[PDB]
Amino acid sequence: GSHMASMKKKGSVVIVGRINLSGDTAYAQQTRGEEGCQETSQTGRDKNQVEGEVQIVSTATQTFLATSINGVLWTVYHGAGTRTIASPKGPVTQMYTNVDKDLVGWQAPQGSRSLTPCTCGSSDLYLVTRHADVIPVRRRGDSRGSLLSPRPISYLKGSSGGPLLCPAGHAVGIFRAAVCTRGVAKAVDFIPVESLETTMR
Ligand SMILES: CC(C)(C)[C@@H]1NC(=O)O[C@@H]2CCC[C@H]2OC/C=C/C(F)(F)c2nc3ccccc3nc2O[C@@H]2C[C@@H](C(=O)N[C@]3(C(=O)NS(=O)(=O)C4(C)CC4)C[C@H]3C(F)F)N(C2)C1=O
Ligand SMILES: [Cl-]
Ligand SMILES: [Zn+2]
Repeated sequence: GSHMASMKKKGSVVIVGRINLSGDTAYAQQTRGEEGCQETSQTGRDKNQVEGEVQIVSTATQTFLATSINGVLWTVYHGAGTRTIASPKGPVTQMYTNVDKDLVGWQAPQGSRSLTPCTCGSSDLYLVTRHADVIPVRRRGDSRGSLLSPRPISYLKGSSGGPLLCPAGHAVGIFRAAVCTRGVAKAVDFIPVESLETTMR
């Protein structure tokens, strides 16, 4: 048995900032503080203006990234679970949910700009972190990319759901996991944009 009247309800994912890539410089902006975030998570009502392609998102327990591609705001399942995302009209239910791919997706919020899938097949990739780092990545497989310079896994923590981009800024994939050997990250694993387009069809 269970006491249903006391049964808690998980809050919504909340947009708390963005990675600005419109100008010549990449920098992160915070659009909502902790206090406002928690109330927005429980209300599901977020009246703030949304801009850009790469959002910073947070639950009450985790913070990560979400990327807009082909009208869908994508993130990772292990960060968002099955949660709604806050919006001006209230909590918005997931349009896509695939745990096998560690992928979820919502309707892209009004005011967001979607990235266009990459069609160049370039090996030179670039990972956008939550700190607005643009890290070069050499593509090694369908869902793998090698870090030109190995880093502590710390620097990539909280960047799942962020994008791997082509040289033209086209979306190549969604950062999902890291190839870690005892604390260091040598490569990254990502959801290919073609796997996104497969899920959408
Ligand atoms: C050792 C390690 C590096 C921690 C781990 N490596 C690893 O497993 O590599 C193997 C070998 C090559 C690919 C991968 O195959 C297994 C697939 C794992 C997965 F990703 F598909 C995943 N599916 C889930 C589905 C349902 C429920 C939970 C799931 N949990 C998963 O993975 C978990 C989480 C994921 C993670 O940390 N992602 C990142 C991140 O920043 N998250 S986050 O924003 O801070 C946060 C937790 C708030 C949301 C980008 C990496 C950053 F830190 F660099 N993990 C563990 C790892 O990366
Ligand atoms: Cl996949
Ligand atoms: Zn490209």
